[PDB]
Parts: sequence; C-alpha cells; structure tokens
Amino acid sequence: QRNEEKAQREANKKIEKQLQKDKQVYRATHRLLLLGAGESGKSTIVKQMGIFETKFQVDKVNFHMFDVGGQRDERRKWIQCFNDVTAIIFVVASSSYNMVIDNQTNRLQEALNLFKSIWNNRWLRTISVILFLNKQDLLAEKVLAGKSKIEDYFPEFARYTTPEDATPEPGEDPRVTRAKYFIRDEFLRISTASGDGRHYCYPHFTCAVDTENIRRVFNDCRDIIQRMHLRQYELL
Amino acid sequence: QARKLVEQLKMEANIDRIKVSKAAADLMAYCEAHAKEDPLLTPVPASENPFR
Amino acid sequence: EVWVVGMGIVMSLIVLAIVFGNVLVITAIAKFERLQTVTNYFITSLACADLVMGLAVVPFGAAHILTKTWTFGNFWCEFWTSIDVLCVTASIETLCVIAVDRYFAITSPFKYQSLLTKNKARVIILMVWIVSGLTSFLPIQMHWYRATHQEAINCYAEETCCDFFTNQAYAIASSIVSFYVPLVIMVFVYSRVFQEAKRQLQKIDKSEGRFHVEHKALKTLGIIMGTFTLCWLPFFIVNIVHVIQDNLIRKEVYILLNWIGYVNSGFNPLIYCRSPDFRIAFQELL
Amino acid sequence: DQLRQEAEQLKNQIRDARKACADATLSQITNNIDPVGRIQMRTRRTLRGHLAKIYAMHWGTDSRLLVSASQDGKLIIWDSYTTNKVHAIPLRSSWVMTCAYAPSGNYVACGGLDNICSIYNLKTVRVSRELAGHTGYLSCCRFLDDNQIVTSSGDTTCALWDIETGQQTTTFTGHTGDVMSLSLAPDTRLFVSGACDASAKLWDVREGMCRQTFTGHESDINAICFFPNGNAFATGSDDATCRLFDLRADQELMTYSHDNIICGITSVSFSKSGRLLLAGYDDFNCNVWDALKADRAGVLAGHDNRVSCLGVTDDGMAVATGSWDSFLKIWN
Ligand SMILES: CN[C@@H]1CCc2c(ccc(O)c2O)[C@H]1O
Repeated sequence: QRNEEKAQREANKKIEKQLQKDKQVYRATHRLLLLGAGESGKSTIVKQMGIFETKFQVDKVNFHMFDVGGQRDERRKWIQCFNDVTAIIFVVASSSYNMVIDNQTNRLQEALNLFKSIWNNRWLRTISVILFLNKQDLLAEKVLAGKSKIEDYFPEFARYTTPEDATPEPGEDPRVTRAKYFIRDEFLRISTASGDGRHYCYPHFTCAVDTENIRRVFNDCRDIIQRMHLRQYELL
Repeated sequence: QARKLVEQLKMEANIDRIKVSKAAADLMAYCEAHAKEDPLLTPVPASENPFR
Repeated sequence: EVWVVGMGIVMSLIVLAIVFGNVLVITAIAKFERLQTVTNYFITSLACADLVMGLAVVPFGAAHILTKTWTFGNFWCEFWTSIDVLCVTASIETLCVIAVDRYFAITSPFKYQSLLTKNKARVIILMVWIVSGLTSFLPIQMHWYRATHQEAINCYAEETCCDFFTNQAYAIASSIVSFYVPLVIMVFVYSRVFQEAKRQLQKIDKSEGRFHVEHKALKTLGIIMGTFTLCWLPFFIVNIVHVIQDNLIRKEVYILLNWIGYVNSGFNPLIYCRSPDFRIAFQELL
Repeated sequence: DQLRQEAEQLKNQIRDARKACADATLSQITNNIDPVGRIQMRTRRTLRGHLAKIYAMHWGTDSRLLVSASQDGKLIIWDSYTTNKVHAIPLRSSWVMTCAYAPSGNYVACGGLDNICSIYNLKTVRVSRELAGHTGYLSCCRFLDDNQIVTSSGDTTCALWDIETGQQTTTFTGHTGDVMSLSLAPDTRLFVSGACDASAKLWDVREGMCRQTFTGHESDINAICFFPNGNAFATGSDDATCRLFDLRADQELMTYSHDNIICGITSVSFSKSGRLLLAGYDDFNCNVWDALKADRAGVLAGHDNRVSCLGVTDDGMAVATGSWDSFLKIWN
C-alpha cells in the first residue's frame, strides 16, 4: 500500500536528480551537423577538427559534431531530427566545377541543389549553415591552367565581375580570386533570397593545409547564438 | 530484376476479394457490437475513471 | 466639482489599465507552460510588483488626493507608504535585473546557458525583493525615515493628514538604491548590447553587402530606456532636490512627478510583452 | 521490355478487379448510422522530465506503464496512474526514432539514426542485445513476443529478428522506399508497413512473403495502424489525407481529410471499438476522426510543437500524445 508509493516516490526523486544532472551537461553542449557532398571534405575536416559522432572542445566550450554516415538517400527524412542543432556545417568541393560525378552537371549544381533543399526545408527554417569551400588549392590550380574553362560549365561566369568590396588573399592570382568569389556568390545568392533574418550562411574558403577551422567554427557558432539572441528581442 | 517484380504481381493477383458492401457491413457490425466497451466513445464515470 | 470628477476618472482609468495589464501578463505566464522561461520569471516578478502597486498605492493615493485627508489610521499611512516604496524599488530593480540578463545573453552566449538557470532565477528574484523590503519596510515601519522640522512632526502627530516628510539621508539612500544605481547599470548594459548589435549589423553588411538581404536597435533601445527614464528621472531628481533645498520643490509638483512615475507600471507590459508568443497568448486568452 | 509490359498488364488487371469488387462506398452504408457527436477531451495527466523533443512512445499490456523515447538520449518509463518515472535508461546514441514495450512487460527496445537496434532488459537495466544488420535508420519496432522483434529501417527492407540468436530470421524485401512505420496485427500472423512511396504493403510473418499492396495515397506514409478487428488499417500520409484500407476488399474504403488543414499526419491510432481514428498532425493540434463516417468528432490541442507520437491503451481508457514539446499529455 504505502510502501509502494514510498518506493515510487524515492525512485522518482533519484531519477529527477539524475535528469537535472544530465540537463546541466545537455544545455551546455552544442550539436553540429556535418552534411555535404560525401566525396569531398568529410575526411579532411573531421581529422582537422551508421553515424559518426566526434566531440571537440575549444575555449572550454563543448561542441559535438555528427556525421550522417554517408547513407545514400536522395530524400532526407532523417534531416527533421536535426531541427534543434546549433548549426549545419556544409562542405563543398569548390575545385569540382568541371568534374561530372548518370552524372550531374558538375557536382556543383548538385551541391547547389543540396544547399537549396537544406535551406528551404520546413524543419530547418531557423538553423544557420556554416559553409566550407574545401580543396581551395586544387581550384586555384585548375583556374591557373587553361585546360578547363569555368564559363563553359557555368554560363553566368562570362558576365560575372569581381566585387569591389572584397578581401583577396595576400598572394593570389586575379583569375583564382574571381572564380572563388563566383563560387561563393552562387551559394550566397541561394542563401540570402529564401532567408528572412532567422538563419544566415557563413562562407569560408578553407584548405586541407589550414588547421584553424576549429576556431572558425567556434566563431561562427558564437555569431549564430548572438544573432539568435539579438533577433529574439526586437533588436537587430 | 523485373522478373521478381512481375512474379510478385502475378502472385498478388491470384487472390479473392469480397464485395465492398460485405466489408463495410462487417466493420459496421464490429463497431456497433463493441461500442459499449469503448471508454473514449462513451466516457466512464469519474469513480470508474482511473486517471481522473 | 467638474475638475474633481475628471481627476477621479483619470485615476480610475490609470488603475484599471495597470491592473488589467498586470493580471493579463501574469495569467499568460501562469497558464501556458511554453511561456515559462528564465527571463519570463523576471517578467513575472516585475508584473507582480506592478500589480501590487496598482492594487494598493494607486487607489489609496487617489482617494487621499481626492479627499484631501487620510481617513484611515496612522498605521495604515505608514503601511501604504512602505508598500509604495516596496513597489517602486522592486519594479525598478527588476527592470535592472532584466537588463543585466539580456546583457549576459548577448554578450556571453556560450556561458549564458550555465550562468543563468531556472533555480538561480528564483534566488535572484528573492534577493531583489529582499533588498526592496529592507529599503522599504525596515526604515518606514521602524520609524527611521521621519524628519524633525515643525511641519513634519505636526503632520506625524495628527492622524488626519498622511503626507511624506523624510530625512535627507534616507531620501538620498532610497533614491540611490531604487533608481540611480539601476539606471547606471541599465545604461551600461544597454550601451554594450547596442554596440554588439551594431557590430553584428556591420558583419552582416560585410558578408552580404552586395545583395539586399541600426534603426531597429535604436528604436527598441529608445522604447526600453526613454519610457523608464522619462517616467522616473524627474521624480527622483526632485526627490533629491527637495531635501537638498527646503523651499525649492512644491508639494503639487512632487505628487505630479510621483504619479508620472507611477504610470510606468502600466507602461511596462507594453514594452516588455511585445513578443509574438505573448501576443498569441493574449489573443487566445481574450 | 516484355516483362515491363506483363507487369503493366497485371497492374491493369488488378485495378479492373478492384473496380469490379467496388459496389458501394463505406459512406453509403454508414449514412444511416447516427454520428458520435462532439467529443470533449481534456488532459488528465501531463508527463514532464524529457530534456529534448519526444519522437515515439508505446503503451504497455497493462495501461499503467508506458515508455517514451527522446532525442536527448533518454528512454524514460513512466507510471501513468501515479505520474512517476519507474525507470530512466541512458542511450548510446542520442538520436532515437522508435521505441517498443514488450507484451511480456520485461523488455524494451529502441532504435534510431544508428543502424543498431538495442533491446533493454527491465527486470534483472542493461542492453540485453544489440541487433545489427540494417543499412539505414530504424523507424518503428514492435514485439511479436518476448523473443521475436520486427523492425523497419531506412533501407527498403524490413526484417524479423530473433533475440536469442541476434540474427535476422527472415527479411521482407521487395519494397521501393524508406519504411517509416509498421504495425502488428492483433494476431501475430500478419503485419503491414507504410513508407515514403505511396504504397503500403501487407506482409506474412511466418512465410515471409508479401501478400497485398495498397497505393491509395499521393505522398509518403508516416503512420499506420490496424483496425481492432484486424481486417483493416488506416494510414497517415505526409499530405493532409488520412485513409482507411481493407484487407479483404484490397482497396481504400474512406478518406479522412479537410480543406482547412494542409499539414501532414505523423501518428495514427484507433480506439478500442474502432469507431474513433485518433490521428496526430504536423499542426500543433491533434484530430479525432469518426472512422465510419469521416466526420471530425473532437480536436486534441495543447501541444506547443508538432505531435510525433500517439497511442491508445489496450482497455481504451487513455490516449497519450508525444509532441516535439517535451511533454506526454494523457487524454481521456
Ligand atoms: C510616498 N511616495 C514615495 C516617497 C519617496 C520614494 C518613493 C518611491 C521610491 C523611493 O525610493 C522613495 O524614496 C515615493 O513613491
């Protein structure tokens, strides 16, 4: 009679204490989703920074990244489970403007289509995207060589002009800079149109040699949370 | 390939279907017969209600 | 008696608006579990302070000003004054606490989820109300506030008249505890938050300047600060002055500025409950 | 190409036969039946303690105990009558998409985005067995008995497992989409499953062969549940339509949809008598449908986010909805 009630009350108290202890950790950790073209950028960035979960802590802040495990699925009904993640890390091979995977146009139209699907997804109307343009060096090598022309695969490159407000690398050819900004500007054109200030896209020209990508991810996460807090109030 | 699909369709085709009137009558009869035992359909008194 | 009737109607409208807004926001917080948030606990504390103000000191003060005499006892005069000081101090310090919470939210986003928790919000609210009571009930009820000039002691002796006469030291200390320190803290934290908003806007303009993709921040900060500042600043400056200088401030101006400060309780829910969730809750309730 | 022509001819013959056996819609028979009337449902018990969104739930054989799964990595087992947490199970993988409470009341199984299906022994709380072999995310698992479990995974193939050996006794292939949910018949002989393609299939557990295929829907199917009689089942689609199929007639009988709702159904369950079709929605509220008449009886509202789980007790006394808001509201 009363013994069962007392035992259940004690069990509930112990479980509630354990749940509060678990909350103290869950609320202080950030979940990121590593989603992108599975043929490029997963191995390099994961090493630099069914499912693969890696936890990295920077500046005494606990992050937790999940790799989708490369499940071959044209339709992503498991993406609705990631509607509460802090950010979505998108990795695109900026050097694949000419490769063709039944093959897509360049794998870059495929990357743009994937980014548009993720951006316009109903369950991800708030999640911001951190975008990485991996294999920057190979893109520069391709642009320097005249074997492959960007304007052939990308018709809009002929009419494209480099932005006046830009921060080129200290040592970079103008053609490589134009190509890099073109590849960046396609993704930003996709991102800015659909968004309404809830979520933003953070481009980055990363390279395999660079090892500071963890700091970039940390800064982008900080900006994401700060902008979310600012937009929560009438500010910004 | 398509051989398995066509074989499966052939196996599924050889089946017997009763008239929709009979199935509707069966469902209606089941619903009417077991209507008394449903607590959600007819709310139980607060004395018999465990949660309330 | 046309002027008296008009004043009574105005004060009745003021108290009705204060009570209605406060009860609406309190019941919106209480009814829906989605609205229960660490910031919303501070909002609830401020709403409770404003509700106590509107229920206790606005109607009794209106009756006193219309009757021109205090019908109730001297103990009730002291209790009403103590409740008034409590409400003002608690409301202003809760506004300061909300400002500090927002400063910590924007300034330290990673540490915000650990620096502020549901358990510690109760501790903060209890500390705010304890400070308000210590600066309100302790001097007023133990009779430390009273002055010593002939008019003050004559008013104290007669139970018919209930008016505020206070020492220079207590007036200065109460003003610093209630308004000036929270004013400075709120100004600092809001300047920092505005700087953060400007920096974020500059970063956005850097990332997506070519595409169309700080007027809003200025408007929100002005609504939050100016309404609080314009309501309470004149009252507290004249509160300091009239004990600094004996004949500088007349009684009518003092009461007018005090009631202008009172109106801030009614104005608070409009400022602090414009979120879409609060709007949806209010629409559902009414 | 000849095989494709033969398949098209067989499909045309199937459609012709289903049209031939169609005589009168269920509405024609049920028109004379008096409506259930307005049904008022209010929350009796509210269950709190989940850190993150709730994705699935399952009642027990006794109506007291229910198990819930959340993406926070916890598998909490509640006591409905006393509103108490009997057990709280940590999980190896944070993402879980399903849970099940065995009819014996001893075993609880949960699966998620990781391919591993984990089975927990309540009375002994450790991982009794980790069932591996799928190449996709699991969607729904149910217990045939204390020893056999059937799972639905992201790949097109379902599977019947054996707990003692930890291997797939039989696998149910031949489907063309990611299986999203399945339900067991009142007898353990048969079960059905719906998926991303419009087709919802019927499987025979013992033989392992597919028997029937229903393609009434126009979008993906997220929920499925048999009629209490066991000769019918209703499917919830990613569109606004919820439809009821019949095993004997081998075709759709009635469709439950309204022009005022455009969201997608995420959970479907039947009442004990079968006259109420409680169906969750991507909208924050839940709807109760008169199964025989397709006229809405009541509306279950009170969830701040979309409802992802729904269940009705064996005795039919309680109805619990698990939404993405971390709460389990038990209705009556
Ligand atoms: C009776 N009116 C009182 C008088 C002085 C005073 C008020 C409010 C807050 C304070 O810190 C005060 O010192 C006014 O409401």
